[PDB]
Amino acid sequence: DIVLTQSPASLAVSLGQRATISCRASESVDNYGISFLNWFQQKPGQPPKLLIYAASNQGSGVPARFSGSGSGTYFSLNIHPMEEDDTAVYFCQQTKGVSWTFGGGTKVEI
Amino acid sequence: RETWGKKVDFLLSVIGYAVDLGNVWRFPYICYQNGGGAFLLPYTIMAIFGGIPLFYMELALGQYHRNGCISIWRKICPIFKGIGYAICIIAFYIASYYNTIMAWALYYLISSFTDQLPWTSCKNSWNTGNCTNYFSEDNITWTLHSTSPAEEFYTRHVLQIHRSKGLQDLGGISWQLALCIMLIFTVIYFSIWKGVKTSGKVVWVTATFPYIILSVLLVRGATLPGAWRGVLFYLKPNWQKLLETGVWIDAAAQIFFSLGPGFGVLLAFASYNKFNNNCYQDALVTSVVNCMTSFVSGFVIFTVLGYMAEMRNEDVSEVAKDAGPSLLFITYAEAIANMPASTFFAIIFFLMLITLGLDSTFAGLEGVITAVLDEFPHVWAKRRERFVLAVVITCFFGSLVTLTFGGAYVVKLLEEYATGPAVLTVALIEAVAVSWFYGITQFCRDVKEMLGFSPGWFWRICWVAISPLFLLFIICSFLMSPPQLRLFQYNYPYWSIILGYCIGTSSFICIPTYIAYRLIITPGTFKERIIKSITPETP
Amino acid sequence: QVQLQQSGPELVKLGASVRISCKASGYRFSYSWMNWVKQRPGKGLEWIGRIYPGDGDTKYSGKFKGKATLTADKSSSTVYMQLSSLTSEDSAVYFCARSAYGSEGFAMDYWGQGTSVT
Ligand SMILES: *[C@@H]1O[C@H](CO)[C@@H](O[C@@H]2O[C@H](CO)[C@@H](O)[C@H](O)[C@H]2NC(C)=O)[C@H](O)[C@H]1NC(C)=O
Ligand SMILES: CC(C)CCC[C@@H](C)[C@H]1CC[C@H]2[C@@H]3CC=C4C[C@@H](O)CC[C@]4(C)[C@H]3CC[C@]12C
Ligand SMILES: NCCc1c[nH]c2ccc(O)cc12
Ligand SMILES: NCCc1c[nH]c2ccc(O)cc12
Ligand SMILES: CCCCCCCCCC
Ligand SMILES: CCCCCCCCCC
Ligand SMILES: CCCCCCCCCC
Ligand SMILES: CCCCCCCCCC
Ligand SMILES: CCCCCCCCCC
Ligand SMILES: CCCCCCC
Ligand SMILES: CCCCCCC
Ligand SMILES: CCCCCCC
Ligand SMILES: CCCCCCC
Ligand SMILES: CCCCCCC
Ligand SMILES: CCCCCCC
Ligand SMILES: CCCCCCC
Ligand SMILES: CCCCCCC
Ligand SMILES: CCCCCCC
Ligand SMILES: CCCCCCC
Ligand SMILES: CCCCCCC
Ligand SMILES: CCCCCCC
Ligand SMILES: CCCCCCC
Ligand SMILES: CCCCC
Ligand SMILES: [Cl-]
Ligand code: NA
Ligand code: NA
Repeated sequence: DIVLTQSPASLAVSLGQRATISCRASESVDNYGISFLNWFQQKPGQPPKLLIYAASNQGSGVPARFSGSGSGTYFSLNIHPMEEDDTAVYFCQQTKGVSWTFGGGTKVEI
Repeated sequence: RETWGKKVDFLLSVIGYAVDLGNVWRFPYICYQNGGGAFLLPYTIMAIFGGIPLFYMELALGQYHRNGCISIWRKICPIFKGIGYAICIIAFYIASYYNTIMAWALYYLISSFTDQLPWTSCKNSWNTGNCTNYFSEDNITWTLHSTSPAEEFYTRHVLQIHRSKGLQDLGGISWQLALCIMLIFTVIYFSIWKGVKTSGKVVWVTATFPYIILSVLLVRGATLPGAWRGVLFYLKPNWQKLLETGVWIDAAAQIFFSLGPGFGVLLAFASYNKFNNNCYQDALVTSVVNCMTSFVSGFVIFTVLGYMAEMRNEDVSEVAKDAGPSLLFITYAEAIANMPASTFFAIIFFLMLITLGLDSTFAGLEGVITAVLDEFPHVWAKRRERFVLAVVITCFFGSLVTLTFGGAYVVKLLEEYATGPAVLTVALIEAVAVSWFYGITQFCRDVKEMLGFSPGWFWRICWVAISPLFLLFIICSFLMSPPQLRLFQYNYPYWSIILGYCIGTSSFICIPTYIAYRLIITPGTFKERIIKSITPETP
Repeated sequence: QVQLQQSGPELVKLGASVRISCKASGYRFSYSWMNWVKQRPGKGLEWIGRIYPGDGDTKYSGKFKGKATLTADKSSSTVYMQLSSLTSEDSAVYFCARSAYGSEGFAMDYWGQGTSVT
């Protein structure tokens, strides 16, 4: 069981700026060169939608503004530039071979 | 000098040396690509022409002079003393990839300790991409980019070759394979720790398990649906392709690198034999045993191939296109995962591979150690274990580059180039030395005074006419034919051929350098130096 | 194209049992994990467990080890979840997320509309 602590708990930045969402895992999620950590996004009244997989590559219908980076036990989620349509809850789920648990969730406002 | 002890010790050691890991996947594959049932005739011809006489001559040289690979030339031909260093370099280059393949097999055995084999389904973190190729399925889902979960377990979990772009990009080192290599090297060090007695004691059990294991594998594969197809496709006489020389070259190289003459192992093994031994019978028995073991290995491999082809409804000669060590760890892994008793049979097969590798590793390392110690007697009092540890550390540092993620490229490079013209020209120089420089008449007289009877005219004319010409034919065939190596979805670049030629020449370059050093270090005119370079020194 | 059709919502009862289905279609049903998550009203997601329809291997993370039963059906491409000991804590929305391959880090890209167990 690998726990994930997302920081901060709540984020509120103006439009056009850069939003940084951190996700510090307890153990390493890299064993075969690829990172086993995904990022999701859900809105009130909508199922979650995958944004970036392996913390490096972007999804199918995800814009280029959701840039992900990081490796090892520290990852980041960069949303720049963001608009009034990116105000949702962003999770951080790891897919290590021991347990797949979610993060805490950061409610980005404004 | 130390004595082998029991008669079974030397025989088992030579059997474990001759029976190596190469004769379980390479021999049946090259027999399939070359005729099939019609491949046995040229195989035995090349054997009786250039592998049996070389084996007999090497065993006689080791038993008579009672020296390694650097002191025998001091007694027959001082100008050819660099063969010892050439043998050391060749054995190091071989031991690198041999020990890394041993580590691969040990990691496979360790991962095969669960109830369900990890290379069975496509639900793991390493079984990621194409997985349409399965077993026991009526739906025919064929894809040109498809693969099997066993190949994904081999290339992405064991080797982790997906983290490299080829020979030009070698990054990272797998710690699991590193620990496996460390454990295997400790086992090797503890197997040749004291001397040859403990080596024989370990070979007594290490060279016996593979035979009963192959018996079990044969009695299992024979009772499989469709093994008869593989049997008749392995024993299919195809004389139409026997018209070219490629089949002859393949058979000759196979019997050469299977019996293994001119590698510096038989000399040290016979160095501990008694003067009243019978090396001819030992050589013949071990050669026939190695040939029969190769035959049974090909038999079980082709029964597995036929069973998988029947259960897959696919023609033969396509399920095992890729050669090399991957052939086993893919095809036999799939076959074992398909069998009901998967864990037990997988453990048994991997233990067989481990023992077959360990036998040849012990043989080669003991030969090298004896060759080095026979040259410098002043480092034999309290330096045996220290030199063994130094050799093990050197082999570990040499295999560290192959223990990387994309290390399999270097492994194939070494297996294809170190097993090239270097050993061939070493054996050729040895043969021509014993024939002309030392004299075939003196060699026959030594064999007579050692055993009790001179060898027949067959071997006498062979050692001087066929074996040198046979080795020269192999050399001139391998020189003007650069190998086009290709691993999984990777073509070797042009500089890879240059690197292979360089690493194959660096081992042979010791002989001419030592020849020049000996010719300059002795005074006199030219012909005087030549004469002094052939006549052996006084005891 | 991949579409995971989930069932409708049910009514939770004290001590009863509910079976939530997930009709997946558009991909290799027997070659991809079928996970289940739990989203309580006002709180974050909670993983339940995964099931591989290829061989039927099921995994669980926490408390849902002995109360959740994942069953696969390759004939109709439908994954079920048998919940037991239904209490006031299980009143949430159970989604059906299809995990991607290993190269994608088992990405749960395709989800279901969710069955709000009220
Ligand atoms: C099945 O195998 C093929 C061939 O290896 C995969 O196709 C490729 O994807 C990789 C990574 O993006 C590229 O480097 C190759 O060039 C691609 N091949 C071709 C011919 O374009 C394919 O992705 C695999 N199927 C999976 C992973 O589901
Ligand atoms: C399954 C296939 C390979 C047949 C198995 C062949 C085995 C059973 C046969 C063939 C060669 C035989 C060996 C030949 C040489 C010797 C050395 C002798 O001092 C003791 C017996 C011993 C060790 C024999 C044991 C049995 C043996 C290994
Ligand atoms: N056919 C035996 C291969 C071989 C020859 N010399 C060797 C030295 C070390 C070793 O591991 C292996 C070898
Ligand atoms: N199978 C023999 C490989 C081979 C063919 N040509 C060669 C030339 C050089 C060498 O080191 C090796 C080779
Ligand atoms: C592969 C069979 C080899 C048989 C060799 C027999 C030699 C007998 C003495 C010439
Ligand atoms: C996957 C873990 C492999 C561990 C190999 C351990 C080899 C023996 C080390 C003492
Ligand atoms: C007593 C020392 C034993 C060392 C065995 C060889 C170890 C090789 C890997 C370091
Ligand atoms: C990519 C890491 C390669 C390591 C090679 C080590 C070679 C040591 C030679 C003494
Ligand atoms: C076509 C490949 C030729 C390789 C020649 C290498 C020469 C090495 C001399 C040390
Ligand atoms: C080529 C290896 C030479 C070893 C010499 C040890 C004294
Ligand atoms: C570029 C180096 C590849 C490995 C060479 C080993 C001798
Ligand atoms: C994980 C890398 C281990 C390297 C060991 C070198 C002896
Ligand atoms: C680590 C123990 C190795 C034993 C080898 C045989 C004596
Ligand atoms: C399927 C028949 C196998 C015979 C093997 C004889 C060694
Ligand atoms: C050399 C053995 C050939 C057997 C053919 C069986 C049909
Ligand atoms: C006693 C240790 C010797 C190590 C030699 C490495 C080349
Ligand atoms: C391959 C032999 C290496 C000997 C090193 C002695 C220090
Ligand atoms: C990075 C390449 C290292 C090669 C080492 C050869 C001994
Ligand atoms: C066709 C390449 C021949 C190379 C010979 C090197 C001795
Ligand atoms: C062009 C690459 C040459 C590598 C040489 C490694 C010894
Ligand atoms: C190739 C000639 C080498 C001579 C070395 C003398 C020390
Ligand atoms: C192989 C060339 C030897 C030259 C000797 C010159 C004295
Ligand atoms: C590619 C040439 C290497 C020489 C050591
Ligand atoms: Cl053979
Ligand atoms: Na052999
Ligand atoms: Na062996």
